Amino acid sequence: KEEFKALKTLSIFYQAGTSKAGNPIFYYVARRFKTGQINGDLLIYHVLLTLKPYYAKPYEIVVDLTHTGPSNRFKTDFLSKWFVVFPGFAYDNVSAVYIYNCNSWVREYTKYHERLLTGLKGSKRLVFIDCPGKLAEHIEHEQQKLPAATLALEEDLKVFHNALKLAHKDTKVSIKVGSTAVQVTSAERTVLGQSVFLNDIYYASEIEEICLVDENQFTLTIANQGTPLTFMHQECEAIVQSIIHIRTRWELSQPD
Repeated sequence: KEEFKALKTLSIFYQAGTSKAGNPIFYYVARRFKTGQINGDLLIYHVLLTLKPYYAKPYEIVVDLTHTGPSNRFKTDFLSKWFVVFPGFAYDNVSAVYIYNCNSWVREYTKYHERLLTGLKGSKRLVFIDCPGKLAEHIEHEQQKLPAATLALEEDLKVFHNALKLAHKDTKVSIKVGSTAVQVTSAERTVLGQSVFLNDIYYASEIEEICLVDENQFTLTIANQGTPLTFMHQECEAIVQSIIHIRTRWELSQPD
């Protein structure tokens, strides 16, 4: 009852705009679903009663994966339930799924649940959006309705190119520093059979420690991630300085 009118207040799923192919567009905002907090069935039902008036005709989905992590995951039994709850034609009438800000965790999630996602592998309907600009090749600018919090991450960025993320295998990344977050963008990585740019987002609020190792290397300790991220770049001094600045700004602003 009253607990269901609450999901519509969360707006994890909302209609907004029309594509350049003349179809209604729907947004799923992954980070707004917290597993264990909302009844899965409720969310699904809300998505159904949102698509009901439209899913007989063609339509498009924008999946905003910005900052999606474990806390936003679909549990195994919930995941598979998504592929059976709808009428067969509702699945068929999706002409495009635009995937925005896919990240390392979702990629891992994709490989862990390889079995249930097999049909999505190499599917032509999944369009991973390289950067915020390429969404226009499918949706008029004035038509784009990503959450404002997603769009905020795209402005006044200090960009450090050609950094190296140190791991079993070192990976080439860009490190971008914005006023509220660090974004670590990776070169083509495989997700569900496609090559895609990943964008890992670390808000100032979750950056627990920053440590300069060498003049060429530093670490970030991220809240609830155990193992520090390690980067290499010739301008580490400056990267670290700008991240400290952002963390400090977040700190000074906290109520008490």
